Amino acid sequence: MNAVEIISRDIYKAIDIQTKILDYMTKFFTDRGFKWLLPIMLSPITDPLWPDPAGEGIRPAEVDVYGVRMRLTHSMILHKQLAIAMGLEKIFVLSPNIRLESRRKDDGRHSYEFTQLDFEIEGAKMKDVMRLIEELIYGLFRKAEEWTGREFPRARHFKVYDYKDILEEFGSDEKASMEMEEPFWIVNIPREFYDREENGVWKNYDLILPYGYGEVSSGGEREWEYEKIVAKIRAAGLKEDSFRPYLEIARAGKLKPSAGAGIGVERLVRFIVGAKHIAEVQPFPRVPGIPAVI
Amino acid sequence: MNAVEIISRDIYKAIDIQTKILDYMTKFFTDRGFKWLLPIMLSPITDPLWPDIRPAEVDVYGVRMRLTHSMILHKQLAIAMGLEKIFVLSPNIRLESRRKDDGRHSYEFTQLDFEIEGAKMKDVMRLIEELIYGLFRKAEEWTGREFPRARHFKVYDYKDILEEFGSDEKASMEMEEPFWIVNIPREFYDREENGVWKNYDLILPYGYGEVSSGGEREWEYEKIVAKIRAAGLKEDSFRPYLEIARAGKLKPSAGAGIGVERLVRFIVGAKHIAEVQPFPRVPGIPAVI
Ligand SMILES: Nc1ncnc2c1ncn2[C@@H]1O[C@H](COP(=O)(O)OP(=O)(O)OP(=O)(O)O)[C@@H](O)[C@H]1O
Ligand SMILES: Nc1ncnc2c1ncn2[C@@H]1O[C@H](COP(=O)(O)OP(=O)(O)OP(=O)(O)O)[C@@H](O)[C@H]1O
Ligand SMILES: N[C@@H](CC(=O)O)C(=O)O
Ligand SMILES: [Mg+2]
Ligand SMILES: [Mg+2]
Ligand SMILES: [Mg+2]
Ligand SMILES: [Mg+2]
Ligand SMILES: [Mg+2]
Ligand SMILES: [Mg+2]
Repeated sequence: MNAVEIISRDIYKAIDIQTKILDYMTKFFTDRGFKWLLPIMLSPITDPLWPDPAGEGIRPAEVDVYGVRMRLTHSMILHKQLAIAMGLEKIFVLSPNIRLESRRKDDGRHSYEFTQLDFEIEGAKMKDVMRLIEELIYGLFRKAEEWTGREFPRARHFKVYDYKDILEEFGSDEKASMEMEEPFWIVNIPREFYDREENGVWKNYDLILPYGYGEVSSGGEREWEYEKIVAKIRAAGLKEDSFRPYLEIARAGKLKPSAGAGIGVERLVRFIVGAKHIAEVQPFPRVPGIPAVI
Repeated sequence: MNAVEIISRDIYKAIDIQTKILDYMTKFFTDRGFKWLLPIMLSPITDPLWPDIRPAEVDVYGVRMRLTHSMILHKQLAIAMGLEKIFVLSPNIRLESRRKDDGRHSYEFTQLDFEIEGAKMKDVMRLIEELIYGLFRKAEEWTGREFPRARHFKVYDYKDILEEFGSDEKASMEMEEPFWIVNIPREFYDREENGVWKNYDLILPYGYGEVSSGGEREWEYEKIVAKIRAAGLKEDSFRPYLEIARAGKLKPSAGAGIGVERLVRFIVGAKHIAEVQPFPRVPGIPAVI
């Protein structure tokens, strides 16, 4: 769209919903003793987002800072681990991400700029995090019924499926979402080096919304051991050079076991207001493959 | 500081205070009916920060985008969309020189940025005073220490600061209460009427310096483009914004941005802003992490 067209849309309802969602979610975490961090947008290191069945293997945008190449944040996952290393115990951030995805990813769920509420908990296990997310989501959906006067899935806990089993039964998480009428978990997905893997099993989880809305949250237990981390990076064809300061911290033995997740704020707003395309809930759309005018 | 030294610092108390500050400030705006917007980091347009350095840039699908200097122009566009009252916790990227490493500058930071349709300068100042007074009282509970009391702050004209103290920084070092500086000639978006600028900076005492800037805004296309031309800026670096102004869609408003890290610094009483950041971003020193 062009500038004047963009500012001509009526998105007041979506923004009012977003405000209520942000109020609810931030209070959820501060009420439970989480510390609230500010984001970083530029770093020598960022989330590789690869390997990942959910991706095409994009490289992060980058810019020079005092002559040094910095990467724009793909996600703050490595920084969350470092925050745990600093003894903050339980942390969250409203983190903007920049992911220059292709036109193939303009499916109504993707934006090339977006924010996730990203959180991490020292010593947590996958079951603990999934239980916390269920509590947050159940509580939010009850609130959403008051806000909108419409009904939302009533489930207090969600069914759990192995990634491999999803592939076999539905073919893809896409079709699975299409068939379900309640949120559900997909677990054990081989992906990035930082998700914990133990004897062929991945200790990770994606929360999928029903009715074709697709993934809304993703997380895992983490790796913390240097030699294990380096082997995974190498096996994936990635370069140790891209993670140098982080691997220095790992080699020193300063990473601690932890688990966490990120929740897409815009994807959640979209679900609650029932928008067909995520661009409808953004004052300034960032459609994959289409450079925005404003 | 290498990577290991950076993460070996003690920062728990500062983050603890920051959490309480963020909880207080976001609740302050939601309580008063403000909409909570999410930030943008890449756009063809951004705050020039001049008259008062060039924006970092990156190509996005073949188009040159600017990293956010500030969301000022986007705030005005949200007013134009009819959102009425808005705020955002907005990260900024400002690649300042090594000279700006003065203890209150970082090349990445967040401001709580807000805007209100139809508001006048004294409306926004009163609102900021209410916020700060309330925060200072809560901080006495959190920290067991005493903070500035003033319910309302002294107002200095910009010229009177220059003549009596030389700069806002020297003024800061000699006050014990927050104070306002008004009528400062700067960027094209602040409203200027009869040689008077309808704008304001909130300055902290004890040498901590500026914590907020804001103003009523220009909304008329002709008035806007004159100030841009006069300043020596390129109209074509603001095209889609000027399209909207020319279309007659900009509305009168006022607002301000408040430096979150600068506030945390004041309340914990840290000598350098880097002490309250988990990952320091010191001007002229590319971060190691
Ligand atoms: N391009 C995007 N646009 C909007 N929201 C997103 C986008 N990418 C991720 N998110 C949201 O934030 C979370 C990000 O974590 P993560 O990087 O692991 O997601 P993802 O694997 O890349 O998602 P997807 O495969 O659907 O593109 C997601 O669960 C989702 O809710
Ligand atoms: N480099 C920075 N580091 C940390 N906080 C900043 C920085 N620049 C601005 N801020 C904070 O956010 C606000 C941003 O608005 P503004 O553009 O008007 O600041 P500024 O005029 O450029 O600040 P200053 O004169 O100290 O350099 C400031 O009032 C301040 O609190
Ligand atoms: N946030 C300021 C602008 C800035 O200082 O970046 C304002 O609202 O005027
Ligand atoms: Mg995914
Ligand atoms: Mg993806
Ligand atoms: Mg994911
Ligand atoms: Mg400045
Ligand atoms: Mg200033
Ligand atoms: Mg200023």
